[PDB]
Amino acid sequence: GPSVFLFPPKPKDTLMISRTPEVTCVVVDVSHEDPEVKFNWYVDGVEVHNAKTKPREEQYNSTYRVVSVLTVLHQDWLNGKEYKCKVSNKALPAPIEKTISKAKGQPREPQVYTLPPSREDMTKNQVRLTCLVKGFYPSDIAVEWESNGQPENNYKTTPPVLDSDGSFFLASKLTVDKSRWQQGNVFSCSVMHEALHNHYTQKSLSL
Amino acid sequence: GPSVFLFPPKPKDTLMISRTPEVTCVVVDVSHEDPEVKFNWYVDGVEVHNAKTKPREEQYNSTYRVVSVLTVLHQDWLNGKEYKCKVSNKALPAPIEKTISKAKGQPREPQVYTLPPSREDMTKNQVRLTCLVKGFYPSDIAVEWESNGQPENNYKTTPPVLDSDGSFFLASKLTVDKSRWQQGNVFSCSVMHEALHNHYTQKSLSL
Amino acid sequence: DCAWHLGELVWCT
Amino acid sequence: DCAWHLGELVWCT
Repeated sequence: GPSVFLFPPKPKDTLMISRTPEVTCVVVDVSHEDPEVKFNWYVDGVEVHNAKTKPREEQYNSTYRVVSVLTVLHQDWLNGKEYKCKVSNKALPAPIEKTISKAKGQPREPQVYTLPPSREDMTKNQVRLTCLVKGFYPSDIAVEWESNGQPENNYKTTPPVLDSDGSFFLASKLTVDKSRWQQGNVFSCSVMHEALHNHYTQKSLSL
Repeated sequence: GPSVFLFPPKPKDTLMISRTPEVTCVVVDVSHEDPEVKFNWYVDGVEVHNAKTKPREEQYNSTYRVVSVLTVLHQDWLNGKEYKCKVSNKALPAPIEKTISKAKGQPREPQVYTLPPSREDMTKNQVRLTCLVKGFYPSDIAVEWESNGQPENNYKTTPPVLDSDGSFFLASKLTVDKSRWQQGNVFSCSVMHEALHNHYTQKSLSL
Repeated sequence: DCAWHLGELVWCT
Repeated sequence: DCAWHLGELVWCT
């Protein structure tokens, strides 16, 4: 049987208006016998036809893979608008329906703390700058790292962990060359969450 | 005031017996005035004394940062044993207590699908191999990439997204040089989840 | 007021 | 039977 995947849009996309948030509907393991896939898109019940559908790509048990992407609107998704994808195939007993929407519950602003390089780290060849985030709802968040108005891509961020009370937390960790840190450069911790004024806050870090 | 962070252990650590899973208790923004921090560790109520506590590191508003790590046992955590950290400071109105434990609910085995390079990707200088995982509980999972019994580190994996029914899903994406893919090399998708026999499954991908 | 990110606009209140 | 990972042991049932 063919499985369906309905991905929510990148939290950075839903929070940056210069970007376009999109819900993706992936269909995997689609057979040679019945390879046609018909996508239906719904918003709270109301069907929409604006969606774009890419051609097929090959798979392994000599099968196919189909993808349909639907532009959603920033203000729309953030309200908690329910998005539905109806996938139909001749090899399907019935039409398959997946549903994804921004999580309900009282939204909360994240707190951001910065942890400068450790005493050990400072002896090593590269240092790790750390950014700790806690008390946020929903888990939709986008932590990124920048230095001198340019991106720093050499970082890793844990998935949002559920807090005991009901909020979320995570840790992001940028690894930089020590000489760059020692040279006095400032490194910023960009956090984009729904419950942030202008969806943006920034704590930075310098020697 | 000083904030407390209680991190659960790496899902790879809790699933590999050759590794040691550890719960971390971070304490941030600790003042010069009252910098002593007393850690208390509890397991379902029972205090434990095996914990190790690292020395302080400096912070920014001329404050300090303390960390305490407690070795937990593989079989222990997986049962859903509740872990508690009690942080005490002279600048604290009362002792602060954070609590973290493996999520309750019926555990479920993840399904793993592989998506070979797209028709577009195959023209570009590097290709992206994809691994799609769905229907798993709890969200504790460790997706990694390997080729010829050696690690592939050039990948990114989305956080577990909550499914409509109640399980989880995610996508991991390895970017490799096209020549290596074209040269016929096999690339494996290592998934480690609680509800896997031996905590391990592997789907691989070759031209 | 508008917050930006590395050149691209984030959000305006 | 034991499952391994890049040399290190994962788990044994």
